[PDB]
Amino acid sequence: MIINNLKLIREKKKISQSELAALLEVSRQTINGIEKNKYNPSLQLALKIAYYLNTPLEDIFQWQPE
Amino acid sequence: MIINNLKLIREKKKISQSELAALLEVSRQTINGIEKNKYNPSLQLALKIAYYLNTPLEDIFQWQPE
Repeated sequence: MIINNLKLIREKKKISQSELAALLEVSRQTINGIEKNKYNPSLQLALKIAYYLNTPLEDIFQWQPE
Repeated sequence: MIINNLKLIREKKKISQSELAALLEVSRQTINGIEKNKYNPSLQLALKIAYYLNTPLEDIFQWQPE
């Protein structure tokens, strides 16, 4: 069970999809797709979101293998 | 760039490839490839590795968005 709180974390800060995408050097659709947890986030993608928002990966994404 | 400390964390505990393979639901070749970071750290796997080794994934894998 992977629980994504990408958008929740985004709300904890307040940076919009257009500006965040530009910061991550990605397309706006890329970050917006991640918000819907259905775009397949690879670590590099997750890392940059984590990095620019400065938020622990564990906070952003939650992994419950149980 | 990615710096892999998977070996270091495994030394922090003492879990080897056969056990991790069973825990991560993967083949031993998969985890062996991850140890050499040659297989490329799959994000889905990285999350479970973090959990099974019980260590923050940033400690396990070191990531630079450059």
